[PDB]
Amino acid sequence: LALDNCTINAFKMAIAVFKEDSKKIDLPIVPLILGGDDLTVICRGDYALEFTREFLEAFEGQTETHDDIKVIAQKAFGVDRLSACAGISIIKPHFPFSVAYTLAERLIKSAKEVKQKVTVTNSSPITPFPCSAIDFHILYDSSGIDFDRIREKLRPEDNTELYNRPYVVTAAENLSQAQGYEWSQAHSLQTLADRVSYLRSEDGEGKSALPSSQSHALRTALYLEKNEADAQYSLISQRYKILKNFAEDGENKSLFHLENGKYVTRFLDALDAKDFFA
Amino acid sequence: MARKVTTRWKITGTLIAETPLHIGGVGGDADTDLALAVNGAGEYYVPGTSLAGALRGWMTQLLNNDESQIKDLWGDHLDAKRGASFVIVDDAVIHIPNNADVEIREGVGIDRHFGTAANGFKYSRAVIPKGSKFKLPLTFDSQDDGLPNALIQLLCALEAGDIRLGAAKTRGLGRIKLDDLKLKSFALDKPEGIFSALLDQGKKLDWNQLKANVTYQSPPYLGISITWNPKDPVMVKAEGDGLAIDILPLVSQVGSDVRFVIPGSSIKGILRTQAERIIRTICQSNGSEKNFLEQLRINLVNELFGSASLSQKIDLGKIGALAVNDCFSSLSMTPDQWKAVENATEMTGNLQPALKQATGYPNNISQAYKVLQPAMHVAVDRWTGGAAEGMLYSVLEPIGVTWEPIQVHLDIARLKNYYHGKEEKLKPAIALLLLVLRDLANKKIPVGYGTNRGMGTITVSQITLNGKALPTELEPLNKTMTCPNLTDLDEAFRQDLSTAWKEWIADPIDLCQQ
Amino acid sequence: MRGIEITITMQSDWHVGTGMGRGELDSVVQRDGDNLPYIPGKTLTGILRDSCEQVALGLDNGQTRGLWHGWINFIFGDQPALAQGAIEPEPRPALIAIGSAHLDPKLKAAFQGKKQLQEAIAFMKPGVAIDAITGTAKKDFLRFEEVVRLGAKLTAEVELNLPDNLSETNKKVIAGILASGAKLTERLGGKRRRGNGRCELKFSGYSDQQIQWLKDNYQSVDQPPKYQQNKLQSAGDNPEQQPPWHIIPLTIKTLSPVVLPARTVGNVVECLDYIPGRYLLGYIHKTLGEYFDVSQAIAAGDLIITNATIKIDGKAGRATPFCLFGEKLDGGLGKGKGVYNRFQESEPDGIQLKGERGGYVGQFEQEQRNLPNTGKINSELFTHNTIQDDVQRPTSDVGGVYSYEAIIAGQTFVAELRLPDSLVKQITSKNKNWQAQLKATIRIGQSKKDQYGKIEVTSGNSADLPKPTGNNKTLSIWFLSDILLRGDRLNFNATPDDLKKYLENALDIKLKERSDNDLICIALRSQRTESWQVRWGLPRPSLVGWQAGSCLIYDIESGTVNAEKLQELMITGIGDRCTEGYGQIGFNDPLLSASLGKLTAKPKQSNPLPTNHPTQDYARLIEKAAWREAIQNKALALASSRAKREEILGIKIMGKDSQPTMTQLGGFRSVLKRLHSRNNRDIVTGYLTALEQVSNRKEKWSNTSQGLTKIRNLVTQENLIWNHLDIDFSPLTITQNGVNQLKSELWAEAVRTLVDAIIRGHKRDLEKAQ
Repeated sequence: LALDNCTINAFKMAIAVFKEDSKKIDLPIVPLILGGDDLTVICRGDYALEFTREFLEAFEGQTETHDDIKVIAQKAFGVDRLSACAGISIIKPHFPFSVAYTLAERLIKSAKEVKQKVTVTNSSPITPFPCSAIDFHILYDSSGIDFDRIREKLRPEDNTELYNRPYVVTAAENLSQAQGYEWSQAHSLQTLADRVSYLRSEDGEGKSALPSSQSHALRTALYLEKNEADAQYSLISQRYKILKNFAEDGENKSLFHLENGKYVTRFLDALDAKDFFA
Repeated sequence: MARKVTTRWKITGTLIAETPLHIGGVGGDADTDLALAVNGAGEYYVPGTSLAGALRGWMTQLLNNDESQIKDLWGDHLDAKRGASFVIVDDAVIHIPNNADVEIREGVGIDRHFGTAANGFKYSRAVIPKGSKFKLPLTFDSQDDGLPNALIQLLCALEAGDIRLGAAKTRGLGRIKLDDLKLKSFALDKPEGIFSALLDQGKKLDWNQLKANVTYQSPPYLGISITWNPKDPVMVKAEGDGLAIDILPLVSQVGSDVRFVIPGSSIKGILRTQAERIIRTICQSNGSEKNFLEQLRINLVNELFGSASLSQKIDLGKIGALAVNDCFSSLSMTPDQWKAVENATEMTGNLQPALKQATGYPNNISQAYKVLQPAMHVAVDRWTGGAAEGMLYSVLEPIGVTWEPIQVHLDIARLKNYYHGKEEKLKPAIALLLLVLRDLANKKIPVGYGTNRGMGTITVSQITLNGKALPTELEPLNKTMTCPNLTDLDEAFRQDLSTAWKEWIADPIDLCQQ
Repeated sequence: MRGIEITITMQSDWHVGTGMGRGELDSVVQRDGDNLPYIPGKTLTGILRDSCEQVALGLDNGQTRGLWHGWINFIFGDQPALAQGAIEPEPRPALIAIGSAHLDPKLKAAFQGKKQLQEAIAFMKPGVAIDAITGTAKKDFLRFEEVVRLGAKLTAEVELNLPDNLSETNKKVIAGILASGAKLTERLGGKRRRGNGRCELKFSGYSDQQIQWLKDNYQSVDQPPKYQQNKLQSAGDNPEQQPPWHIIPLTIKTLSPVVLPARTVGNVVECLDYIPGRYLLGYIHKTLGEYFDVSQAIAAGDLIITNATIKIDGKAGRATPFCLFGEKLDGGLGKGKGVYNRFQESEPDGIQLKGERGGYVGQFEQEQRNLPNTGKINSELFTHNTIQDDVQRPTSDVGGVYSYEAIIAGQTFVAELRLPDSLVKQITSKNKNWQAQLKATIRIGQSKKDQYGKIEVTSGNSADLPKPTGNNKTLSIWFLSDILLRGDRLNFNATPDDLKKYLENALDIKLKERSDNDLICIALRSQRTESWQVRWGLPRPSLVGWQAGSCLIYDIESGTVNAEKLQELMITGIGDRCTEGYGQIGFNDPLLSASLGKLTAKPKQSNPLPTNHPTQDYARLIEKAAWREAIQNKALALASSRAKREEILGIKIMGKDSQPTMTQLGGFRSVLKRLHSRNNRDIVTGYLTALEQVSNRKEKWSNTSQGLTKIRNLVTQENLIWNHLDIDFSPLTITQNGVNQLKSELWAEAVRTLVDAIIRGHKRDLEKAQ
């Protein structure tokens, strides 16, 4: 019962994100499941990330407030909070919702991998640390319609992944003791929201701090060999200084960093999610 | 059914660039920052969209924004009854003429305090040379009989050459004119028509009949024609130094030939400079502390000459209602003749044949040098006298080049929008413009290069003012003036403007704010 | 009738929308399975039909209904979506089927592996709205649009299947109309009304003479002949079925996308990931009905055609057993680890598992040391619209958008045609080469006349009959295809004890369910199927059953399981409707029998165009565009290094200063813009010698690295610009001798690009030091 109450309350808090539609009769969201462990809603697509983030943040906070949770969560994990994962499918209005929800199940199943990547210190049995996570995808018409085909299309070089997912949503302080904290920070959702924010910034005549044409060249480069993509970044970042913020090597010369022996980057997501924050 | 066309009209002919043209791409075949649009084969071309919107823009002025008429020709995605455009505008490749290629204009900003090139405000616009041709690419589908009367007006406006196209429309460029207009008709509602379209290429129609059916309804505008000559030599500097001669006049292609040119941007710029100076003088405002951009943005000149698009939590940017044409020399040369001057190496030698040729006096050097006269200059070291080491340089002064009358073109209609229809509030901006012209006729405004160094001072012999569809209170503008003090304009009219001017001086509000 | 071709030449830059943008692009074009631009057949028919209807207007004197609209409905089929009321006549299919127009096959092949060329075929076009008041660019209406370079020459197959009874007169009518539509068509794709997509469209073998015959005759025509279905004709010849069963493997390759309706739901169709055996029966008729009464054999059950599943391990792939469970986090066949056959294995301690459901598993054997290989089918959701033909846009009244899942090209499948010796004797005695004749290309699926449905069919050699392992302790069952059973009142139902009764009766044994508490006996899921009687223009009754991959196991309670009876049921299939592919089943398979928890999965150029090839002129445009951008990039890379500027031109920074002064570079830069063509090296060499003669100006270039000589070399040595830039042009060229043709072409621009980049890049480093 307490979990249902937390779910409903956090929803009331999160729907505040639909700020631009707040002038008119009904907010562009429809709850379909709203209790137990589960939230399932349809909403306006470009809002969904910010809406879902605020839900997860509010949900974790809310869970700490209940004694009906505290004594169980504290013994189960050593923290006042529980946590939740989410999967977000973003689709055109005519896209069959059955297919879109099917993908959302696969996406959340990916996001739940934080259970494996982040663990209670000296836990025995090894047990997941409480940490909310997101996975999402935007189903552009050529991007396929099943998770494996989607991710496959984003692995152009066998050693390279153009995505970097799942995104950790819980704030660093609430993870700061956990084993894998440093991994959780690399995968922190904040890193992407920052970088998209940069692309939405403008220069004084009102034009975005990176032009669209340059962005297209960067996406093209990601499908090339690593050395070519690393070159292309250098060329363009020498002109548009903001890209210094986007480098991931820590050497300010690659959009990529090495990860589990693969090369991955969050940068592509900042291109494709460029519009999708409320 | 597929759209029940009664009569298809093919409407075609030659469009000619009456001024240079620029349509921006995203990267283009030019090396410049501001680079021309090109088709997928890299050819210079007019994008159908850009031309179509140009035509539709002019139609909006004619119909006074009556969208319920516009949308039944040009279509609308919103209205359930409308949808697709009935006018169709194909792409047209530009045929730059024989032996001719894309020109590059130079562009520069002049710091209004120091009178010198403002840091970073330099640019180099590529342009299609005047006289390039491209096909009028229109098709029209009529669901009812005849030809829409407003569409007839549009074709007359193209024959008048009243519609501007592409970029830089206020500042030298973009004017086009239609020739060779042929209409082909196809009675697609009936068998002879459809087979004629498939096989017999339509019924010819004469244009003259339909032109007689309508009076050309030109929108409110004021033409300003300035008749002038160089008093001291006048030139804009060519964007690169020669070998024999260091400083050369700029030339542009004009159809077959090259001619000397003063770009409209230069005439616009010097006029804007004197306009700004007068305004700030009356207000005792300052620009010494503002950056260059803040110097540009002052009252009345903002409305006349325009301001950059700059979104502010509202847009301060609006197109300049005043436009200026490129001005060309009455003299012309073949392209190779001028290349013989540019490629000359010895001022005593091969230069002299080339100048005798180029001036068209191959027999008589003295007549050549009464037209184009090379000259030497030196910097004298204050201790030694004689030339300071390396400071020897030379100019090809166009002392005798005759020039055509400058055309300044003022969009009264566009100002009326900026003043929300309060036609009385036109008076101060008109008054300022007459002051600008009064100073110009008084030789106070130099033009071109070298203005402090014995060049650029011009005589004005005649200003012709030609208002069409003016508001009646401005009718006395229709006049020709030869007094520099404009006393050929009626004293009562000048007194009226002087009253409205003094009334605005007393409270110099942002008049374009209602 | 096959081998008529449409040819298309694009004469202005052209755009076929995905109906969406991507990222920084607001519009992006549809690309085929080879990532090149192409024109979808659904667009092509739609445009061509529209022009034909213009002709019909011109001949019906503008009557929106009439004799000639009759002909268009005859040629291009009726639109039963838009006609409404009590329309009695059946909707007629089109006579004309049109593929997608692709690029020339050789040009397409040339792009293989050359990613940067595959991009250069398109380019970005801007767009903007102007505020009518302020006369400036209306912000947040700035638009960037992908368009495809003009000059592309594309072609598509057309097939006509005119009725064999059609009058010779009417053939010239149809040729007349179709020829007229090609002639009258002028544009296709996006922003037609603003000059994109202007094209010429022609049919091979139709010319003005075809239009001339219409123009001379059209008043004499009539309404088209009424449509007739192509009925079956039984004959009763079939010799009664006798063993052995021969088994002919048929390989199917998807040459185009294929749409295979799993479940229709409003304006969208979901697709299967296998080919139902029912689709092939028309092909069976069209290739074997001369040899035996196919229809009698089906009714007798003397024929079975299996489903086509994806080919794995050289053989038909098998739907993943629902007895397999993966570790919810770390395992399953998708992760190549942690897969437990819950018929044999306990759940691991603590870890919750999830049952497997999708996908296909290859071969397995009594000890493979590895999990079976996993197959997957690539699929994409294609999108289409309907234009409301008068307002000439989509509307909700005309139904707007619709979309199909499709299996993409290059996927490959296997099915078995199973025939008794009785029919094989008849076929072989009439034709020993019949298995060679099975090689054909056919159209199957939804929308099969358009871009969808082209598949190759190809016989292998005869397979061996399957040989199930008998086991007198336990019977175990794998549903290789969906199983349909009647309930005891002939209704469809799904109750597993019906199947218990069925199998034990058919095998003449008795069965008992596996009773163990931690080994699951049964893992089934229901199945329900939409289908249509194309023979009759009505849906088929909703089939209900168990979906493929359902599995269950039993202990044998009494009797003996005959190995020969097992083999028979595996060949014939059980339950209802086996002939069209249902009911396929496997007994005692080692995969259901083995325990797998310890195992893991195993570890897992191009050629030039001939110079004379017609599209070589088009390829030349792509080459130049790709080279230009590569040159601009690599020049800017080299400008980024303060050592490289010194290497190439000798410019460098020393303290506050630049050598030479910026003005000296600017002077040279102003001259270099006259270097339009290689013969202009005169001008640049002329300048430098005139510079070098003036000692004070010569020494201005002292403290450079030899700069005046370096410039002279770069301007004169044809090789040296390319030596500096050092670009492997091989991935950026496809024309024979293209490299030398383009180097000699672009040389003048390469010089201008490099020097300009160096001077600009040098200025930035001067500002840091200044």
